Amino acid sequence: MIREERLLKVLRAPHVSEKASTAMEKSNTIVLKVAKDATKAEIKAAVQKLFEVEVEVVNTLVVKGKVKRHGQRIGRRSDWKKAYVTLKEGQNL
Amino acid sequence: MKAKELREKSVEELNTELLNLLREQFNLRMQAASGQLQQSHLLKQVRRDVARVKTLLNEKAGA
Amino acid sequence: VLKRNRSHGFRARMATKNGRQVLARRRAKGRARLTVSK
Amino acid sequence: NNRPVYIPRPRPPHPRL
RNA sequence: UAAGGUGAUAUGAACCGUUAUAACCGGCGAUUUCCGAAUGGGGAAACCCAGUGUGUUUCGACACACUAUCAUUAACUGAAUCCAUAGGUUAAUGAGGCGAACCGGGGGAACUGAAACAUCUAAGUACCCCGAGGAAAAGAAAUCAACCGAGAUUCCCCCAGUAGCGGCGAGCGAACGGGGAGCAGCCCAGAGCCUGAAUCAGUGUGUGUGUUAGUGGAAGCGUCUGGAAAGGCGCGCGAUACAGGGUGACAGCCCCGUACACAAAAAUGCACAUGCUGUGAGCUCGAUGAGUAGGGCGGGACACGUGGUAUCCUGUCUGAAUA
RNA sequence: ACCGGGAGAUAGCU
RNA sequence: CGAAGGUGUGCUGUGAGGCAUGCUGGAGGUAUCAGAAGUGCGAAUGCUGACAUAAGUAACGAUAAAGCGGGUGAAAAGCCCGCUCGCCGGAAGACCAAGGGUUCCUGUCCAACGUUAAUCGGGGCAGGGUGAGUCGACCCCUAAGGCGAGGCCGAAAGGCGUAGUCGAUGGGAAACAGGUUAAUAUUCCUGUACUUGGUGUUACUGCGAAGGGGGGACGGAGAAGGCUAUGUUGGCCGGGCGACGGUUGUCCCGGUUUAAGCGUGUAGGCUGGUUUUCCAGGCAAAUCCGGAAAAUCAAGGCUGAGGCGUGAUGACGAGGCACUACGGUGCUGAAGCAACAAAUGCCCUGCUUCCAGGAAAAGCCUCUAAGCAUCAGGUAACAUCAAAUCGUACCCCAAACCGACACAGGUGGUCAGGUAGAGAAUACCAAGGCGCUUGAGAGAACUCGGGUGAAGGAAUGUCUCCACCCGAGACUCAGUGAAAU
Repeated sequence: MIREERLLKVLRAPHVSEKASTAMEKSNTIVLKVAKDATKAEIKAAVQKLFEVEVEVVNTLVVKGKVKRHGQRIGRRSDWKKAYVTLKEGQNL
Repeated sequence: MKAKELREKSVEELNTELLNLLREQFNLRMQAASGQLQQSHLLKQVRRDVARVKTLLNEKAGA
Repeated sequence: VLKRNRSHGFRARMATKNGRQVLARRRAKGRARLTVSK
Repeated sequence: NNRPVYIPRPRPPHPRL
């Protein structure tokens, strides 16, 4: 079954920011980058399997890429998706 | 390291693929994202190994 | 945007053989933006 | 980490930086 | 081939390997996201919504394959009336589109020339649609020729601005014949005799040839100018290799190259031999193409525009002979 | 009306 | 030990040209003889790049307009904060639609630009920010409309068109109060709950449609009232006590909030119901709809204002106070109530009439056809799970959208107050938004002179090392620095 490998692949990298730290310290949530699709059920299952923690609900959003001009040539950064996984009273990382 | 797993059975090579996908890949990407990874060739090596294992699995299973 | 897409979308072009010829000429001329779309 | 981006040599009327 | 590399802008950090699984090229394979004929349905292109059959960590929900049309074939169903038909369901074969030009078929103008303009020219050109092809079409006389003579078609040069057509104006313009590239003949309309009998189509093996990676491959030093010399001077050498590029100034003898000699594990097109499946030699006779020719009506191509107008076709009405 | 082709239409005229 | 090209000179020939040379140039040129030109430019309102003349002329970027004190900066009228002064205040205010794409905010410097400068900017560079069961899109159904399997027609082409299949600019399931970042908030939290479903337990039933009906269901106008948002009168609380007269007094200021849902469901109108029987039709079946008869009572349901409490000993809240790393956090919590008026907001798709009679389908609803009729199937209560995906920043009557310039013009709807005033008319004002661009030669980098300038005098400042001021050389106000020509 490729469910496990898909769950491993959906998670790409965490997101670090002042808002992320505030959310972690107050609301007990971790914000991390996810795959382009990264459906809620799949990301929740991947978090449960990998971080061996318990979560309440997961909501995600799409961040539109910025258009930057390198030299005289324009270019739009690739779109990336971020998900906020809310941990329960018991969290480890 | 290309013919070491060529003679391995389907189940054991699938288990090796699962191990490569889980360990040495998720941890490496997390370390790279956090900035704690000092060496980057490990990501390329593990990706190439996973691709080779997948190719061997496709060649063996089925045809 | 909806009206623009409906009146100049590639599907609307293909709906009539004339639009297919227009698309073929565009491809031959090698224009980067074949049609109007988001 | 990739701090260096290899900024290119700009135009004569370029941002003073 | 291999001791340099992780394609470039574009350096850097971190790495592989140096006698071979570093890196690069090539042949054979796998994967090949979504839209794109798009083909499960829809739609605003990279988006949304489903059914069926295969197996499964909390019923949770997942992964794979199928789900458009036409024509034909096979099978099962199948009313208006018994039978039947049409229609319906499943499986197999081929296509649905793109691609610069070339071929044929069906259409098809206007500007312009005649100093105008309606016949004509422009022109069966531009353009539109359909077909498969690598060439296409056509091709073995119901031909010319003249009563001397040739036996397929296509293309080139004369014939030839000739004869002819043409408000006999502008303009269009052959044919017979001669010389060249190339020459291949047959099949069905039907019976009997001997019956794989040559020629071909579809597939394996062997021989020669070419590509997809490539290998070897000769020969100059010192002095002067001079940023540096391939430049000047002196004396030597290779050449089946001074055809070309790079090298601080113009190089045969500095390097890549060139003449020349080789190289292929694997797939290849070409010319043959050897194996298998399919249609298929010659002998005797007959048959030898019917709604066709032709004719009346109005036109198109043959230079021939209806003029005395030969030939074919065209929509319509007629319409025999067949040796 | 616009776009491409006939078409570098023709023009006894500047 | 110097080709072509460029810049000057001297000769030479009737001429188009030729020769030699200094200078920058830097590696090609080429004697004589023969051959072809994309073979020689001064004009065709010729075409492309550059630059003078007018043109350093035209306005200064919307008549609300800014003045000052301080913080920064090298420099500040426009940069930051504060105090004053003027404006819109039914828009220049607050939202979303569309339209754009990160213009949102933190840090950073003015490379370039901003009708001057700008240290600021929607500038330029890095980093964050958009969290959707309850928002909208999305999806169910739909007409306007299309498309079109078969097929009909039609030289090809293509047009028509059934089955259907697409869609809204419409009808369908549901959220609010408060708190909360520099940027998000109904999707971030604190609670209340409301809806969507399937599956599992409970009880059994009568369930069961490309069928029946209602419903959806739709026009203008008129009295409107029972009310509410909203405001004002009182009202308690907190303060307070008055630099130019009085102002402990009916003196002055600030607040005195209502959620979504739960019921309660009232004024309202609507038409009568309760029952007995039979029966046409809606094709069909129906017991459902309805039609007619009869006895009875007048009740019948409809949603519905508001209302009350529950929600809710709700959060919020007069506030002052502890710090105030001086931006804010925290202490929390007093009153948090009555009357009037009143909406163009509800009841209200109401009611009433007026007239020509004012979409469509699906959802929603009972009987039910066949079929199933121990069951399957559904509701009722409980259980769990999940509610796919997409946008969520920012301008949005505007500097970011459509307008040839940060173009003066516009840009759909939506909330759109108080006073005087009947008047979303005006005039002025609360909150909110603002002040929407001016004035520069700086004497700057640097140059020179001086009135002069701390001291020693040889190092009167000419120097150890001095600076203010003045005279001059130094873009000038800076900008549309076009225009025909």
